[PDB]
Amino acid sequence: NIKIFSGSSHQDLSQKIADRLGLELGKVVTKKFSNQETCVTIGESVRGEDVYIVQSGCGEINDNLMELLIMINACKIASASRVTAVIPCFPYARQDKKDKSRAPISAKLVANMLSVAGADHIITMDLHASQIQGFFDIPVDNLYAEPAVLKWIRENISEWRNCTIVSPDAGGAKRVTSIADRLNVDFALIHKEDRMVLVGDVKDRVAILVDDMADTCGTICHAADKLLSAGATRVYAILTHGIFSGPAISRINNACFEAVVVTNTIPQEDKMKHCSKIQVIDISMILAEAIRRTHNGESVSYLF
Amino acid sequence: NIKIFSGSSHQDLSQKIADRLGLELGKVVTKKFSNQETCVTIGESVRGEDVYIVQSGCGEINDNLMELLIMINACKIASASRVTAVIPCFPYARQDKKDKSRAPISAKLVANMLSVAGADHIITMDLHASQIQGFFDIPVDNLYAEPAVLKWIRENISEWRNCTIVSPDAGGAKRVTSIADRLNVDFALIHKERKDRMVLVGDVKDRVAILVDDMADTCGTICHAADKLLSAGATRVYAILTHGIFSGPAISRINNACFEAVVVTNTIPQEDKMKHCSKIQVIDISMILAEAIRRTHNGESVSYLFSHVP
Amino acid sequence: NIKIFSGSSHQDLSQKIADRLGLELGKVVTKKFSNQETCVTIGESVRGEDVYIVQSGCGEINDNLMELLIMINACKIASASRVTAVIPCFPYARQDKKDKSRAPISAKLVANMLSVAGADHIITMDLHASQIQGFFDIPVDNLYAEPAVLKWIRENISEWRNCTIVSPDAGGAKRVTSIADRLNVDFALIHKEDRMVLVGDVKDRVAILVDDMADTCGTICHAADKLLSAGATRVYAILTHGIFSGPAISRINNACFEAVVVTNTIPQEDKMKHCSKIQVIDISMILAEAIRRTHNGESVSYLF
Amino acid sequence: NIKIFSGSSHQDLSQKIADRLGLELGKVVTKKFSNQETCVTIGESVRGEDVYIVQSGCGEINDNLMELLIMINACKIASASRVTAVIPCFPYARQDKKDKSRAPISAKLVANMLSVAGADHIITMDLHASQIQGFFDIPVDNLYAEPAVLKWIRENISEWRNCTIVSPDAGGAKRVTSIADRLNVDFALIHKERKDRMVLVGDVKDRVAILVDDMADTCGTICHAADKLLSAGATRVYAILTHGIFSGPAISRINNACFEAVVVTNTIPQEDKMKHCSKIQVIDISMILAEAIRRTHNGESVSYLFSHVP
Amino acid sequence: NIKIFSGSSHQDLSQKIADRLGLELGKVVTKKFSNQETCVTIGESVRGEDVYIVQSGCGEINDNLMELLIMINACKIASASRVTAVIPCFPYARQDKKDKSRAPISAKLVANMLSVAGADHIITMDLHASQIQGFFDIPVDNLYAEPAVLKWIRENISEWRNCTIVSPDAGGAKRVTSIADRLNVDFALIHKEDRMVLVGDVKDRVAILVDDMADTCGTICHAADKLLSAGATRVYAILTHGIFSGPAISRINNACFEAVVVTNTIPQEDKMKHCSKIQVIDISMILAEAIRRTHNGESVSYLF
Amino acid sequence: NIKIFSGSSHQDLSQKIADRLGLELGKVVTKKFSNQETCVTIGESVRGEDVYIVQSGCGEINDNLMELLIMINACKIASASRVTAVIPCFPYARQDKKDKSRAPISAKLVANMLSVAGADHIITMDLHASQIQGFFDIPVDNLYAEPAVLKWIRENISEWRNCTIVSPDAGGAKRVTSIADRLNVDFALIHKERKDRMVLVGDVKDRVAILVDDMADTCGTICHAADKLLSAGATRVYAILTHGIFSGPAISRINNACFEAVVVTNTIPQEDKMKHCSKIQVIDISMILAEAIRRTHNGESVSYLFSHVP
Repeated sequence: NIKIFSGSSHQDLSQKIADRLGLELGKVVTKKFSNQETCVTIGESVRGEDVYIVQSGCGEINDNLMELLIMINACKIASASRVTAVIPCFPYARQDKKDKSRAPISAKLVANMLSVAGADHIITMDLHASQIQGFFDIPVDNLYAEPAVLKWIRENISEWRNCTIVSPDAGGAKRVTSIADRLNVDFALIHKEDRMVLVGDVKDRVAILVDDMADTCGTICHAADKLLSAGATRVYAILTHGIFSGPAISRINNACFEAVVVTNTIPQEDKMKHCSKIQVIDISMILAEAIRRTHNGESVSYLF
Repeated sequence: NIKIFSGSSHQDLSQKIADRLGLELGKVVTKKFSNQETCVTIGESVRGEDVYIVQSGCGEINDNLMELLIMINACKIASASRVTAVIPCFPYARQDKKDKSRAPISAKLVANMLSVAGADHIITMDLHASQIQGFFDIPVDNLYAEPAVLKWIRENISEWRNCTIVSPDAGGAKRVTSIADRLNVDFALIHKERKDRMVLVGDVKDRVAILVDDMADTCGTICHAADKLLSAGATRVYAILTHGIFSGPAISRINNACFEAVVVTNTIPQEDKMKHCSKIQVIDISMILAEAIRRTHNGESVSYLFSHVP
Repeated sequence: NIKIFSGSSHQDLSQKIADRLGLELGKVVTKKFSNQETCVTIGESVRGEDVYIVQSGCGEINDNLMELLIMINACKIASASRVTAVIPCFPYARQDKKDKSRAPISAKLVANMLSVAGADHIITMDLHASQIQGFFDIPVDNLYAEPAVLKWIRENISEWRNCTIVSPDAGGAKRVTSIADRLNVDFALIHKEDRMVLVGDVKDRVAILVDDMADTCGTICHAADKLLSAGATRVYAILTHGIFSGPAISRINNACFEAVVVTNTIPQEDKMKHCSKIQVIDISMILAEAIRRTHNGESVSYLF
Repeated sequence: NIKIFSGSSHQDLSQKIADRLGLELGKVVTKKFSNQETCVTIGESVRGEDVYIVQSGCGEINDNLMELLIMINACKIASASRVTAVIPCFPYARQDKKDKSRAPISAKLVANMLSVAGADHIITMDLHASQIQGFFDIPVDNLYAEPAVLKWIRENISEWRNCTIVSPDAGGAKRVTSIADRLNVDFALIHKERKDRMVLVGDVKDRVAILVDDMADTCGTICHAADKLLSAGATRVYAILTHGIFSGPAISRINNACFEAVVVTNTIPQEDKMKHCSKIQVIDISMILAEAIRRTHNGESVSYLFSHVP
Repeated sequence: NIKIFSGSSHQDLSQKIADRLGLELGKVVTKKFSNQETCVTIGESVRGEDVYIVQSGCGEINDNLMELLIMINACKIASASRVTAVIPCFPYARQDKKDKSRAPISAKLVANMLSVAGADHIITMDLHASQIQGFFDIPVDNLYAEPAVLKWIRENISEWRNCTIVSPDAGGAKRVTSIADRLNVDFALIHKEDRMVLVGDVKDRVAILVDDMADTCGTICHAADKLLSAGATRVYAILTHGIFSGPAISRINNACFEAVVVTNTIPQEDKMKHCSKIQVIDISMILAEAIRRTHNGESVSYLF
Repeated sequence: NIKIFSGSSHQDLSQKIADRLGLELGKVVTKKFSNQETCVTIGESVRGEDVYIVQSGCGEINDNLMELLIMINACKIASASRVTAVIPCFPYARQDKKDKSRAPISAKLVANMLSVAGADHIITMDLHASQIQGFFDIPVDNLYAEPAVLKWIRENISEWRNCTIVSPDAGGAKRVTSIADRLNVDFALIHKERKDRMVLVGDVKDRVAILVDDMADTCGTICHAADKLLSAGATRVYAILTHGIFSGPAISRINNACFEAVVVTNTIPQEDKMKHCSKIQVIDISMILAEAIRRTHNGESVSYLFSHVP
């Protein structure tokens, strides 16, 4: 009944999921033509099957998005009973408002695209905005790394009981204040005027920077600077989604980060070799369980 | 080509918007039936016209919403060329997300109902979350009162060069900072750690502190923020809200609270609330709205109003 | 699998339904904020469940309609298998045509609204117009009170065998002539020119006024007048939907109605205390059975 | 900007409507293939034009319907600015409800097919049920022949001040009463209690009786109503129908029936049926239709025609 | 669970299907009113049933199309679980492109119509164009007569091993070259300049004309001429869909066709009496099996 | 009213189309983020304008597609009166059918994505299958390079009166014949019977042979067709393609192949490929595209361009 398919060569996360469910990933022929067009074809009958497509990681987002849409379609016109897009890291999630410009609302495009391509359900993790669930008309199950982060903090930061959870920017206030609350410790916040202002006490205490995403690590590196200048004992950076493109990896080592935690919503094995302070939290049991429960009609809200 | 209609009988804002465009409100026979059903009937041809329906400030939100939808539907099947909803205060806006709960995204529902009833355009003001623009597939012009607020501050708060722009919650951070940076002043941020206390970040000592939020309902939060701000060395406290809801004990909570003044736009009618509250000052947003309609209809840039008070 | 939720505090009808099916109504937190906004949240997992929301009665129709739409939505994005709106009394059912004006077709609005909010199916009773079923694209099961009315007439009106079933207005012709037929007795009809014209024989015989709805009872009171003037022995008024707002209750006692039957599609317990000629027909076994059969794939057309 | 096209070759009404607007029918190459498939091909640019397709009275309803849809689809993908269907007689209208049965709502289906094929507007006449306007989400201008009927009565029936306007069924009650009240005359109502008799309510004694229905198909009902009316003391009987279908034995049933006259609009072509039937008189509804198109295109009030024969 | 309904009186094909599945065709009342309107009503409860409507054959295509749409609708608002339109011969399939004119794309109209009327799935045979599957958003299972044709050719044409599969027009190139390939024999092609040009060798060998459709048989008759002129030993004509309207039947006998094969996607029993060279291939086991497999969640792609 | 925007920075075709209409390309801030996400931001009001977005020839199809969609979406919510996609070469066109496989109809998907992102019109050139026009419900103007190709042949191939127009595959038959008939010359057709040989039908002996296909990607097919054609007595071989893709070893395969010349339109930028390939000649299709936009906007017949090179 249930059938798990993967996206790009990124096959690690989808393989870890298929394991926890006692399945083999479905057979698919997936490639690019010489002239850049994505070519996919399902290697088995999916008729009347509850079908999961776990988004791929070969960096190239437009390539990954299209191959996702093509698989979702492939499956829909081949009479799969239901198709869930499993997108730990929601593409274009940061382009969710105009922001006073004549810019597009790209997350609403992507959302539309996933739906018209035929997705019946979405399973994602830590949406850059909670209102992105409102971009769809189909059910979205938005998972949190929150508990997996807390566990780690407690289990890895000796002084956590008197640490400060700091946000990279002004928009992150809500996310850090919740983590500050569950732990019962101080929060603070940074804001690029440039010059970086910090509000809240971080003197003589551990300072964990929490952000949902890192991309160039420009803001997150600087943030760590400023946190030293304001006399934080040590500075950690916890990012649910670790994208680390461009100069990121070298900017990280170069910074004072005691460590930089990520989830494996994005493949990290390559960047680890080039960065020793990186550590991963496995999110495959969280996605596997959300798949098993989405299938069975059992609750998912627990995992939250 | 242009035609403006009001909802209900809270017609002040409607009529001011119409005055400023040189127009009379369109004729509407609108009443509530014995069983609470709303009735509407366009007292005039709207065939091939560019129609605007302005959302009423009566108070009863579900009544008010049904009426808006009904007039939209009324005009569409009457062959209006285009129907715009002018909803200065967006209903169910504070309901834009699931919040770890098994709860509706009421705003996306309302978004949806506005769409199917036949709206082509929306013109709203200071959406509780910008992301609500993504709840539609039609265009949305989301206006800001920021410019007006800045103008109000500059011209009424002597110390505005040395003040502190404050968020009464964690969600409102970008909004304050954005004003802070423009006036080239400091910002502070109040977080409440529920049961049942509030924590302040950012220096407010010996400064004037201005509470800025997008909307104030019962005013339980802001009153407690006026106290915490004073406790932390604030010379005095201002509260500026774009949407003046002031339901339940709000008016009481305000007359008691240590606010120097509470300012609100007229996105929701205040005239009555003022009579019981001498702290309340009112920014007139009909010049913003009218101009937005005027531009919408002509094909002129509305973006001009995002930073520049007409 | 099946789950019944209620609307407003009106909890009597939905409780009667849940009983006949051997269920407890689902847990929900339903209220109004100080500033009039409806706030609902489902108190249990509805994932993969056939979900019934029985419309509420706290008079205020826009309040009741919205809380209905919000529950239908709540349920849809929480991955309920199917959501049926159970609306004995269809809101705005009288606003189903323009009627030569620039008026809205409100029943088509509401219909659209129920569908976009996510209803998969509608179970209703005595639609003010049969063509309101054509306002949807989803299945509608429209139930009749017809048989429950006939039974009552026969069982309560000694002279029924030679009575006359009269209509309040010209539009009711079809509904009364069917009831006149099943019983094999005379029909007649009234029409406000005002002055009220009556066509058809009512001299020396019982005269039962049948209408689908009563609101102020202005037309129905007058109708009874005229029926006396034309020498009806006694005058009954049978209304499937008893709304009785405004002066209705006092207009009723004040009138010669031997009695005024209603169904309990609307709560009547409060108006009964203020009106002794009122009697109710319980429609909960009809709605309960339509729910059980809609669930099971068994026929509903019988109940008709 | 305006362009009018006809369906099939029943082009009288089409051509009269075009004459009255000062236009020639657009060029259409329309034929039926060997296997019964319909072909259409717009013999001219319609790019950015305000197109009207008038529904043909050929007779074969499914043929006729497909053709209408095809021309609509043909014009839409050809970038017509707007496509209006002018369907004087709405197909499958008598199929607007389920009627306690497991039957289709064919009218809502047709409604749906008209929509997806790309119609933006409908202009129809005397919908069997007004509620069919709720089968669309696009605008519908539903025209009445009432005004014309009133005008026909006044000027041809000497006793119209003392007559009785009759419904041949229970469904047609509002329609008669509405005419009754306007002419300030009495109304009667015939109900048939199937097997197999008819029952009359309302005095018709020593009065002229006018049967008014929206459409007459085989005329089995109306003929039996002419007899029952005469039986109940009617001086004489008129039958007025907005849609003259007259299929099967209708023409026979009519020449035999005790009608003084049978009147019908030309919403469906009668010229041929007339030759075999000298009782048939024909109200010309092309001035109504043309005016409705003319207003539609200009942005003028169509409602003017609901009570006032142009 | 499964329920098969038929279209017009054409009841042979649908009866053959219902047999192979061990079912009786569903009860339906289907007629035309005196004024040409199609009147249908389902004679049984279809609630929660997987419903198949096998398109009818009473020649009149607009009549057949509408009665199809009406049945699909009837079923949808009566709460059938799923409705599959079974359309061996897709109506208006030749009107699938503009072709440089301001002509409609009728196959896209019909496709839209089937979908809005409520079809969830389509089972068809030899679509005039494969891209007609792209006219829908619902699954389409397009079956081939290809294998049934090959079998017949091999089993009926002694010299087939050295025969030539010829196409009537230039557009048929793809269809004939595939049949030429599976058999490993020559193909050729004809094209009306009129004067008919033939490309490819047909001298001294059997020449089978393959087309998806025949209508007047004007092109197919002429084609056979030309094939004689170019010295084909014998000429067969294989048409998946045999419509044969107008002068066709007389044009066929009058031509040199050794024989003219068809499928029974259209009723042929009447034209056989008037044409002895006609032979039919039964496609009912192919449609019956596609129905049984579409129901069961078992593969259909095999049949291909 | 009219406004033209380019995608990416492959702005030659865009700029030529704009030059020919007397317009400057609209202002666009378009860049790729660090994580490969595309950004777009319309540097100017498009409110109530008739906008055209021209598809870029960068190369990376999924990048290019996302960008197009994004600009479409960007303009729609910015209240553009109408948004047209001008996609000289339609992405995923060769993916229009299932081909007996469990494969996507990528073209119908792309069709769908173009629709939901908010396109009102498409203007494309030589769709791989005409049937792709049926993947939309909006209008599509599908242009032909046939006229230009005919004009190129007539004026560069001396023997064009005696030549043979060839299809490199079975699918391309109608396309060649259509050119064959117009020039009143013969046609031939190459079929490949995969593993691994090609079979020719139609006399090419002692004639000039012109390979005509709609697109050429790696050129593996056409090179092998140049050889087979020469083998079968062709004086010499021309290859004409409307869409010059030339990826992978194409440029190599071409310099080696016995083509007298390879011709392509500039639907995809060739300037760079030319420098490495002296066989490549380039038909300029911006006069066709501009004219198509010019007509689209005015309401003039585009069909004029289907047979007549402006």
